[PDB]
Amino acid sequence: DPDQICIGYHANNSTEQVDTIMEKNVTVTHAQDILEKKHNGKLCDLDGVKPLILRDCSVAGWLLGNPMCDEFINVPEWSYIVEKANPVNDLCYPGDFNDYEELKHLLSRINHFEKIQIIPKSSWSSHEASLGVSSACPYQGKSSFFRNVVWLIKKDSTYPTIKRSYNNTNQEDLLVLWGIHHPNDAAEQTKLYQNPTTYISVGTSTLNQRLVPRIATRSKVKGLSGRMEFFWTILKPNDAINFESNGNFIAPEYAYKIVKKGDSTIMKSELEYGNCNTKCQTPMGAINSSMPFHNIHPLTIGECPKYVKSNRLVLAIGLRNSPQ
Amino acid sequence: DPDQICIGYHANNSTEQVDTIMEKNVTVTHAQDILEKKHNGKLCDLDGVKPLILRDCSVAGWLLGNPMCDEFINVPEWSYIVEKANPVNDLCYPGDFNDYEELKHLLSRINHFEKIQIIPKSSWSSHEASLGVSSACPYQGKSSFFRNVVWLIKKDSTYPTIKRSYNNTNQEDLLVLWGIHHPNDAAEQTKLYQNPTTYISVGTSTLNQRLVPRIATRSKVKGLSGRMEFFWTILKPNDAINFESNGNFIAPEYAYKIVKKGDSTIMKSELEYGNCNTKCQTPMGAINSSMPFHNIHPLTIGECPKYVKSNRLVLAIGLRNSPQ
Amino acid sequence: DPDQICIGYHANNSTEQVDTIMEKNVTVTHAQDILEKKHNGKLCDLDGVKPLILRDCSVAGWLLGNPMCDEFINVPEWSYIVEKANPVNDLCYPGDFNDYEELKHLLSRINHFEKIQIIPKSSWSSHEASLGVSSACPYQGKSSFFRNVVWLIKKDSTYPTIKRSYNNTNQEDLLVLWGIHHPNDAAEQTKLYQNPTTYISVGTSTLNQRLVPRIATRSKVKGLSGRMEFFWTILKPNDAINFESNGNFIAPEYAYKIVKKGDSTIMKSELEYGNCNTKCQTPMGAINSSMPFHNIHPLTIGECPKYVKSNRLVLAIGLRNSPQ
Amino acid sequence: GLFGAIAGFIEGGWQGMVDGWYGYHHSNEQGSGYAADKESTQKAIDGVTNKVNSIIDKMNTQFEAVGREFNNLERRIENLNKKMEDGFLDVWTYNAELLVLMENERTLDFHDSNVKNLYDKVRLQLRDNAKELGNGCFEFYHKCDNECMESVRNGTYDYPQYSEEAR
Amino acid sequence: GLFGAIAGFIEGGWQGMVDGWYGYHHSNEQGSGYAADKESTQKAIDGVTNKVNSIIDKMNTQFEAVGREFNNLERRIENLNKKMEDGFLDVWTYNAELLVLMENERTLDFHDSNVKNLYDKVRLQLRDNAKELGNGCFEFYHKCDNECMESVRNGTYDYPQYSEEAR
Amino acid sequence: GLFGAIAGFIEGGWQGMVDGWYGYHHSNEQGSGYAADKESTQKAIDGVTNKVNSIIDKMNTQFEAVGREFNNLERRIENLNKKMEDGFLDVWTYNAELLVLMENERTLDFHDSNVKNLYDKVRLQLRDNAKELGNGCFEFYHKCDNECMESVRNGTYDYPQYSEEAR
Ligand SMILES: *[C@@H]1O[C@H](CO[C@H]2O[C@@H](C)[C@@H](O)[C@@H](O)[C@@H]2O)[C@@H](O[C@@H]2O[C@H](CO)[C@@H](O[C@@H]3O[C@H](CO[C@H]4O[C@H](CO)[C@@H](O)[C@H](O)[C@@H]4O)[C@@H](O)[C@H](O[C@@H]4O[C@H](CO)[C@@H](O)[C@H](O)[C@@H]4O)[C@@H]3O)[C@H](O)[C@H]2NC(C)=O)[C@H](O)[C@H]1NC(C)=O
Ligand SMILES: *[C@@H]1O[C@H](CO[C@H]2O[C@@H](C)[C@@H](O)[C@@H](O)[C@@H]2O)[C@@H](O[C@@H]2O[C@H](CO)[C@@H](O[C@@H]3O[C@H](CO[C@H]4O[C@H](CO)[C@@H](O)[C@H](O)[C@@H]4O)[C@@H](O)[C@H](O[C@@H]4O[C@H](CO)[C@@H](O)[C@H](O)[C@@H]4O)[C@@H]3O)[C@H](O)[C@H]2NC(C)=O)[C@H](O)[C@H]1NC(C)=O
Ligand SMILES: *[C@@H]1O[C@H](CO[C@H]2O[C@@H](C)[C@@H](O)[C@@H](O)[C@@H]2O)[C@@H](O[C@@H]2O[C@H](CO)[C@@H](O[C@@H]3O[C@H](CO[C@H]4O[C@H](CO)[C@@H](O)[C@H](O)[C@@H]4O)[C@@H](O)[C@H](O[C@@H]4O[C@H](CO)[C@@H](O)[C@H](O)[C@@H]4O)[C@@H]3O)[C@H](O)[C@H]2NC(C)=O)[C@H](O)[C@H]1NC(C)=O
Ligand SMILES: CC(=O)N[C@@H]1[C@@H](O)[C@H](O[C@@H]2O[C@H](CO)[C@H](O)[C@H](O[C@]3(C(=O)O)C[C@H](O)[C@@H](NC(C)=O)[C@H]([C@H](O)[C@H](O)CO)O3)[C@H]2O)[C@@H](CO)O[C@H]1O
Ligand SMILES: CC(=O)N[C@@H]1[C@@H](O)[C@H](O[C@@H]2O[C@H](CO)[C@H](O)[C@H](O[C@]3(C(=O)O)C[C@H](O)[C@@H](NC(C)=O)[C@H]([C@H](O)[C@H](O)CO)O3)[C@H]2O)[C@@H](CO)O[C@H]1O
Ligand SMILES: CC(=O)N[C@@H]1[C@@H](O)[C@H](O[C@@H]2O[C@H](CO)[C@H](O)[C@H](O[C@]3(C(=O)O)C[C@H](O)[C@@H](NC(C)=O)[C@H]([C@H](O)[C@H](O)CO)O3)[C@H]2O)[C@@H](CO)O[C@H]1O
Ligand SMILES: *[C@@H]1O[C@H](CO)[C@@H](O)[C@H](O)[C@H]1NC(C)=O
Ligand SMILES: *[C@@H]1O[C@H](CO)[C@@H](O)[C@H](O)[C@H]1NC(C)=O
Ligand SMILES: *[C@@H]1O[C@H](CO)[C@@H](O)[C@H](O)[C@H]1NC(C)=O
Ligand SMILES: *[C@@H]1O[C@H](CO)[C@@H](O)[C@H](O)[C@H]1NC(C)=O
Ligand SMILES: *[C@@H]1O[C@H](CO)[C@@H](O)[C@H](O)[C@H]1NC(C)=O
Ligand SMILES: *[C@@H]1O[C@H](CO)[C@@H](O)[C@H](O)[C@H]1NC(C)=O
Repeated sequence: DPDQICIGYHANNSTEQVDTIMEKNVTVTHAQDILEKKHNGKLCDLDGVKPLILRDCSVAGWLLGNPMCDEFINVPEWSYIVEKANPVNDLCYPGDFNDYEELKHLLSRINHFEKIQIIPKSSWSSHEASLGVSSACPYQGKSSFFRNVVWLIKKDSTYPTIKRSYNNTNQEDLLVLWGIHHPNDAAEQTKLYQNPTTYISVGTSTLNQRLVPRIATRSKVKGLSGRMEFFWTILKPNDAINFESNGNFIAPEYAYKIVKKGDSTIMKSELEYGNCNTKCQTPMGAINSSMPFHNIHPLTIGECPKYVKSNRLVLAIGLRNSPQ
Repeated sequence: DPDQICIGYHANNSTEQVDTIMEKNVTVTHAQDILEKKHNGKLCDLDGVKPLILRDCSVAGWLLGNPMCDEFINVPEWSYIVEKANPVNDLCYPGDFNDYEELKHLLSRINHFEKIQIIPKSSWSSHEASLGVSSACPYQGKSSFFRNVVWLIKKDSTYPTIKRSYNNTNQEDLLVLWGIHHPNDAAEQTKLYQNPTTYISVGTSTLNQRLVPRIATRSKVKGLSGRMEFFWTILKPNDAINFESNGNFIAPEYAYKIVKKGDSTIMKSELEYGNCNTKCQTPMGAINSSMPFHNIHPLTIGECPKYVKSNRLVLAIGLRNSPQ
Repeated sequence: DPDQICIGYHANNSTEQVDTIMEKNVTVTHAQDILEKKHNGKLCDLDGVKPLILRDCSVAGWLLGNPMCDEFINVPEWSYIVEKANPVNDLCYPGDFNDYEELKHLLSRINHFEKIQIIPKSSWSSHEASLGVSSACPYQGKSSFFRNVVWLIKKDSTYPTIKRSYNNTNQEDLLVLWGIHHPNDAAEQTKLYQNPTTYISVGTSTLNQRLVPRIATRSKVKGLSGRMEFFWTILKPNDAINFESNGNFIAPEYAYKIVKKGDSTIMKSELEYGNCNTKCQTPMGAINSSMPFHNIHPLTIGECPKYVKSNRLVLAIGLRNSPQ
Repeated sequence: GLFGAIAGFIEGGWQGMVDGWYGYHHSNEQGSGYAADKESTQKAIDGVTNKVNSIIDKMNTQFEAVGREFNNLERRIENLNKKMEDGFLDVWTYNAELLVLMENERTLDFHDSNVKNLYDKVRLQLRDNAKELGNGCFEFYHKCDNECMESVRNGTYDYPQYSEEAR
Repeated sequence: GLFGAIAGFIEGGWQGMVDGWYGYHHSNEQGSGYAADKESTQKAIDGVTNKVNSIIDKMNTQFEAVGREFNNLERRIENLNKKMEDGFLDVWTYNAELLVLMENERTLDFHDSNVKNLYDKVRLQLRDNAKELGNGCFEFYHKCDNECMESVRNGTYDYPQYSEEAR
Repeated sequence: GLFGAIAGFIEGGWQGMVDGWYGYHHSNEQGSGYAADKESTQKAIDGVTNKVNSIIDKMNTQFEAVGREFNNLERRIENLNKKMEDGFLDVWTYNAELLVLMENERTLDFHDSNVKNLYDKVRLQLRDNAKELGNGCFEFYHKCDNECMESVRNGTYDYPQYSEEAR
């Protein structure tokens, strides 16, 4: 028979399929998926700074020192904050936290964080500083209160006008927290504070605040119709904060030195820490960021692939291959 | 002559043109436009729940019961709200509505809506409940007022301090509305309410409000320098709302049970209802959502094609065809 | 030798390279960059309306007439505002400006602007109008104040209650500015204004404002613990603004007629004017808008190419050309 | 065109071929006429149909409610919405217009390919039993009756049968 | 396919050619077998690899923190974020899906081109010293031993040497 | 390249052809030289020009004012703007870079096609009156003077006139 030479191409046992713009389900010799679909099921460090994991506490409960919260363990830096969707321990005494969401945003990523004592609880010589407790804030089967602020009441049927300053001698910004108590009526007002008409003034180089208690007949929450309303400011190095009050004052004891060098956000996740490191965190697990696209979860923090609604993105590498 | 076979392709009488990346105005045998340009000229149901069409009324006038508005016809659910660009009937008595835009957003899509009486107008035994009227709010050639709230004034030269609660015994959230009247001066103040220094306190499990009337010398609007300012809250099942006031109180009579299961928005349109159904509504008419792109209007509600600035997107289907 | 004809293609001395999806650094006979990388290094008119260039002043200092600012030169229209990143002359007397960012947004692009006198400084017969000065607001080595408002104080140990109106008889909206002074304590309060308990009420057809001075113990800024807080409104043609006060009132003298026909924004730039015209301004210079893409700066104002993170976008025009 | 056949070496289309996109015209002693190539036509129809359906079907559509819900002292947020809306319009407009230009190029070149491929199938069957004229036609060196023509169209042309007559 | 070779005039692939994408099968009196064309295979591998790496590497990735930080009376701003997030998802989803469909078409047609180009290189060397069968094979009019076969594969086939035997 | 001509069977370009993109080189007893194919060159210039102008002109540009107008207690809204701005930058960057890579591939392959198409036009005219050398050249079996060469270039080559001399 005459000799022959033929031109041809590779085939193999691949059953991998791709789609093309003109034809679906084309079998090819080799293909490559460019969609990331896997995660590690854990909360990880982000490059590689650990998150602040609040367990069963809200940011507010943690900052104010809700006694039902876990003991304050210092974490001097973090990359993001993790809260459970509905933290059980928030404001033990019912009330509100002013500009709460902005504060959470500010605290989401922190380079340095350090709790310091700014007004000793023992320095209140003319007021009662150790009766500021409620059954709504238990600590070890005893009525207690937020541990980082002090609920002052009258002493010997008198509440002298308070005038206290703290000067930020530190080299860092100071996050300062205080509050006001809104009682149920005028009888409770004078019972706690003696003075029937009261205020709290707070001044810094930028702050010019005067708070007054609001009476309303309010629904009982945890058996209480009273309310606490909390406020905060950032006190710059060498500025001073000046408090004046003749009642209803929830005074700072502790404040927080902060260094801020960028932001992130609050992640809602029910997972615990996994002693891992990642470049891209999602609430259901951390992911690689090698692939251009992913489909795991939209609420990511970090440097992530682009989020798409797709179950597969498979590129052809090899050639048309006869199917099985 | 020798026999021949020839290879060739279809031509027809088409004058349809397409553009290609390298050549404009190429005549082809068949083409297909993928841009939606048509609408039905009507406001329609959205999948297929009817919109709330407010005719000549604003959301505020409708909720408060502005008497110049059409009679309240119950519509127990809707998919979106339609207002005219500038509704003629809004607040008949001049004033403001607190957090109005958020309320409109909340009410834009509603699964259940039902007006109920929460404080009978006949229950105000110690105040005058039937003289709260103004020529600025006419009903049938007589001075009247917003029909869902009550403007209380003094009775026999006395305005006793009011203390009323309503407890939400229903299984649904309740939208509750009330107001305050800001008079022109102290002489009007005491003429209406007897008491020269007044307040309205409102408490729920979350609300802690105390309003006070503000005197300013104000421009006459519809002959009136006085103002009404309205407020609202969502009262959760089993919570109670508690009112206290010694004057200037525009009390609830009716409130609204609501069930919320998603949001939409307020459409501004001058069209009326068209007894049609659609998946994508625009203010100038409803559109199909089969095509990937449309150019009708940006302010759409529903599942719509992608909005583009283009007059045609014509794909070639057939082949190059000699032109006319 | 037998005759030959050959088919071939152009080559030249080009060393220009392009990348293709399958091959990097392909040398071609001709190429064209579609990325704009150049700017003119100047601030220019925008189509071709000049910007308002505030030099060393903030919008607030300019509007209020901070005396450390340059003399008010009328610019009756502008396309955008240019501020330095940190203007040295802002509020000479420490304080705040209410809804400042919204006002700046409103003023960013203006079709007509004209300062007018609305309350002559000489019309204050029952108050002292020429002692409202501070060493914090110097003018020519003398204590002075914001030039467009008047700091009124008591006359002969009395501050009669003020009642003044201005009616906008002009055909244009009027931007009106006023303020309140918050003193350090009650002794300063009565020293300046006689009356210990004071207010400022301001009413228009829409505004219903009552301000009260807030005492706080505040940090000294430029040696001063007092604060000025400024407010503004847009007074519509034929509306009237009515002021009432028995102290702490920083009254308007001058206001601004405005015509608004669109918006832009505030550009932060350290450059000066360049007597040029452009369609697209950036803070480091103006750019052409012929190319589809640019990489100069994201904070652009005008009709600009699309901003990308790229150093080159080079299209092949000619053919594969052997490299050097 | 890219493949050189349509409006190329095959200079124009055929009004007389009504029942397919691509095919054959024959002339012999019995007469003449057009025959659609059914297989290439159907494959092409499926291909272009799949392309159009992909362009349409791969669009993710979701419910959105677009209004103007910010007030007179929320103009900065209103501008953020404007920049967003305008941004997406600029993206979809550019991508829609270019998609159309680029895909139309591909579609026309796809038809061109299909014609060229059909031409080449015939060329390789006939070899030197016919002259390649250069205009899409082949001129036989032997008589090719209707049954012979069909064998060319259906890919079963028997070259050895005619080579003697051809030479 | 666009170039008519793969699953075209060359009707199927070769399981027996394990060491390359494209190449040659010979049969002569000494035996038969497959030889990869190394150069075309390597160029193709580099080309497809460059395409995939471009699709991956040209993506600009930057740090972002995506949460839900607006409260119950900030629902209008929350909706602005939703429209933004959904908008980008719609953009990336459509563009990812179409990119894949379009590039897969290009890749398969690129392989087709490469095979056709290799075929044509051989065709032009052999000219009328072999018969073009129409299925990717050439049938020699002269004996072509293993060294002769290699000269075809390496582009150095000497036509004048065999023409006498061929004719 | 996709069509196998440029840097393919036609191994390199011609510095000596200055007046067009594609064309012919002849050598005969009278001399030698280059002639641009004017029609194919002009069609190609129009085509590439149209592509570039489309890429530029289909961009929708509108007025926007981009600043930073949110204050210290509006950081959540400031972040919403950042995510938006960064999102559009990521979209335009990826789409610009890929558009350039993909269109450059198309442009180079378009030139390749044009050369191949010109080559094939000549091939079909000459048929067996010249030898196809495999490098883009044809070697005549008859004398082809300057007027004969021009007839090839202008598509009017008269095959029957030379076949006797050729054979
Ligand atoms: C927060 O805290 C800052 C630091 O305070 C330091 O200084 C004292 C007040 C002590 O508390 C000390 O323990 C702190 O470390 C405050 O800054 C300080 O503010 C005060 C004004 O209240 C200034 O005090 C004045 O100092 C000058 C001398 O100044 C020179 O020397 C010092 C020390 O070397 C330098 O630091 C300065 O730069 C100067 O070179 C005194 O002459 C002056 O005179 C007296 O005034 C008081 C009333 O003010 C009268 O009782 C006396 O009769 C004198 O007339 C006065 O003592 C500090 O100099 C200043 N230090 C700085 C800036 O480093 C800061 O004000 C505070 N923030 C607030 C309140 O917002
Ligand atoms: C809104 O309304 C809710 C429902 O109110 C119902 O109960 C009454 C108050 C009536 O108005 C009735 O018509 C309503 O349907 C409020 O919830 C209720 O709140 C009150 C506290 O104010 C509770 O009242 C107490 O009930 C206990 C008995 O509780 C058991 O029995 C009931 C009935 O089977 C169950 O529902 C419970 O779960 C318990 O198993 C009494 O022992 C208790 O004692 C008296 O206290 C009053 C003063 O508080 C004194 O006058 C007496 O001397 C006694 O010491 C008291 O009556 C209701 O149990 C509770 N019901 C619920 C939750 O279903 C709700 O508080 C209100 N919201 C507000 C104010 O925000
Ligand atoms: C801002 O300014 C607007 C213009 O004010 C003009 O009118 C005077 C008040 C003068 O100040 C003048 O210099 C201004 O140019 C205010 O609009 C005006 O508002 C007042 C009500 O306060 C009206 O005054 C009434 O006018 C009628 C007559 O009206 C007819 O004639 C006029 C002139 O041709 C037309 O303009 C009208 O359209 C009518 O056809 C008088 O009969 C009326 O009677 C007296 O009432 C006063 C008390 O109100 C008593 O002292 C007397 O005894 C009479 O009973 C009264 O004078 C103006 O007509 C009206 N002009 C307009 C709209 O053009 C505007 O109110 C103000 N804005 C505010 C306060 O917010
Ligand atoms: C409905 C009924 O029978 N009685 C309520 C009654 O509950 C309520 O009094 C308060 O009741 C709660 C329990 O539900 C607590 O026992 C409150 O006591 C404390 C507290 O634990 O919070 C005791 C604590 O020592 C007090 N601390 C200080 C610093 O004074 C606080 C404090 O006074 C209040 O929380 C301030 O708002 O209270 C107990 O007061 C009364 C309230 O008037 O209403 C009855 O109807
Ligand atoms: C400029 C002039 O000549 N006179 C105004 C005079 O208009 C104004 O009095 C008010 O005038 C308007 C008409 O423009 C109404 O007639 C007001 O009457 C009513 C009302 O209809 O609103 C009557 C009503 O019965 C009253 N209702 C109650 C519950 O008291 C109300 C009510 O008092 C006020 O609306 C509360 O703000 O008024 C009439 O009062 C006076 C206002 O001081 O100013 C003259 O200069
Ligand atoms: C720390 C110390 O030794 N003394 C401060 C002392 O500085 C301060 O008084 C003020 O001091 C500043 C300088 O730092 C000015 O001298 C203030 O004077 C003026 C001013 O220039 O602003 C004078 C001006 O004539 C006054 N104008 C009017 C209209 O009254 C103003 C005006 O009263 C205030 O600005 C209003 O707040 O003041 C001078 O007052 C005092 C403040 O109590 O505190 C000492 O500790
Ligand atoms: C397919 O072929 C590969 C490569 O030789 C081999 O490793 C694999 O086991 C094969 N799959 C089978 C036999 O199912
Ligand atoms: C392609 O494959 C999937 C099976 O995984 C099937 O659901 C789909 O219908 C197929 N389409 C065609 C056209 O075969
Ligand atoms: C074009 O051809 C179609 C198909 O035969 C025919 O129906 C239509 O009427 C024609 N158009 C004319 C004659 O204008
Ligand atoms: C293409 O067609 C339109 C006519 O509808 C015309 O305006 C445009 O200029 C044409 N362009 C060319 C290049 O013919
Ligand atoms: C390249 O060629 C161009 C066109 O002739 C010429 O103008 C240019 O000077 C050349 N570059 C050199 C010689 O470096
Ligand atoms: C392409 O060119 C640049 C030099 O400008 C070089 O950095 C890059 O590595 C080159 N890539 C290749 C594959 O040659």
